[PDB]
Amino acid sequence: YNPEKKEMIQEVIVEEDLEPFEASKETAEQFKHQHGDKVDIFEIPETGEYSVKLLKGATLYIPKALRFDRLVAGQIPTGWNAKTYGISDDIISQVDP
Amino acid sequence: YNPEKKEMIQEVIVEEDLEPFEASKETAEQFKHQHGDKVDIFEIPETGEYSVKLLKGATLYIPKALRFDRLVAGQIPTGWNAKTYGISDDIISQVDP
Amino acid sequence: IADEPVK
Amino acid sequence: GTTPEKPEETPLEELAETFQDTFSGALGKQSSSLLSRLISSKMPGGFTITVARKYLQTRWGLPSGRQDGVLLVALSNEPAARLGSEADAKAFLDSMAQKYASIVGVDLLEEITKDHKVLARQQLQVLARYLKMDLDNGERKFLKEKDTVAELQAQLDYLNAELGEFFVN
Amino acid sequence: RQQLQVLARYLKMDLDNGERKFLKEKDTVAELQAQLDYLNAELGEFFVN
Repeated sequence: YNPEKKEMIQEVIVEEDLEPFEASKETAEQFKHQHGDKVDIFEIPETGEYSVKLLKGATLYIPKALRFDRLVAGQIPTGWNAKTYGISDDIISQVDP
Repeated sequence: YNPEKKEMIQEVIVEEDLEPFEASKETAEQFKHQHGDKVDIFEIPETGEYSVKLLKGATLYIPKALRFDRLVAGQIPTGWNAKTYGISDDIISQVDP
Repeated sequence: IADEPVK
Repeated sequence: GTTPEKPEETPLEELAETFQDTFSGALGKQSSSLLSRLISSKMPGGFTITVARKYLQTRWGLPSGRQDGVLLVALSNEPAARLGSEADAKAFLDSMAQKYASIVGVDLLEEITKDHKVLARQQLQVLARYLKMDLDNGERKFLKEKDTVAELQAQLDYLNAELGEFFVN
Repeated sequence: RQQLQVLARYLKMDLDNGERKFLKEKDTVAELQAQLDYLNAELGEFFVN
């Protein structure tokens, strides 16, 4: 988390056909399910995988950044580690901080 | 919410330069802040607004759909309305369902 | 190389 | 596909025994989803499961089912971030095929035209664009008929299931 | 315009590099111009000149 460079996506409509990209069959189908008239997916007969071409009219999410005002917090001392108090790695993973 | 067509975005890397799109100055700057080397933004001298060109290497979020297993819930009868129990529109807005 | 299936 | 009777108790070497009887070279449904997910989020821009096999075969000489082992070993060692260089992705596939090498026990110009043809293909596209002509419409319509065919073919199949050859014929 | 772009692509030539470099110098200029402005603010015309 960087207050100075805060990640967010914006919605945009693609104004002209994107260039096709390779994708799995399962994945290409998830796209077509979403976009319908606004995407073409076709099997590449040799590999078994599909090409995904977003047509004009489709919806795209293009990441952008935001500068935020709150730059300071009262944080647990740097290097604190539930591991050193003796907590098992399995718990560390499984659990929320 | 449609269990049959559940909305999600996937991350993809743009393999070749996207075609430029128009954007506000504030907005184009939020993009450049995010992408840096991987986006070009330039002022269109006549309008005051900027063109945003995503270069190859950039990150994109492309929406897709997922079919989900849970199709049935016990829902408040269709047409229920806090308005008819007598709740002010201001509260309706302001508050969580 | 001699093509093996997955075990 | 085949669930043994005590999956939760029958030990792993003893489950691999039971599963080996009925399976052969099948990368499986759940594993095929996991490898294309590993290729999508962790491999650098453009590096397909397609490209990753043509590298495993060109530079490390691996056939169909042997590169299936190298992808499964890379799935257990999946990067916690997307690799940056295509050379970083190449170096990753290298060490993954040598961890497969000692787990299986085995040790280890047209491209100029390719750059030009790309160019022409694009000159085509942009031209088609100008022409407002849909190059893919054939395959659209085709795929739709192909569907309605297995559909009809289906009902016919059933009617034959019920009435039999002699009756239908 | 598109026939241009795709051609440039093939040629691997950056059409926008001029404006990049230009915009960067334009920055370093208001930057220097700034310090100079200040030094003049402090010392005055007569002294600086």
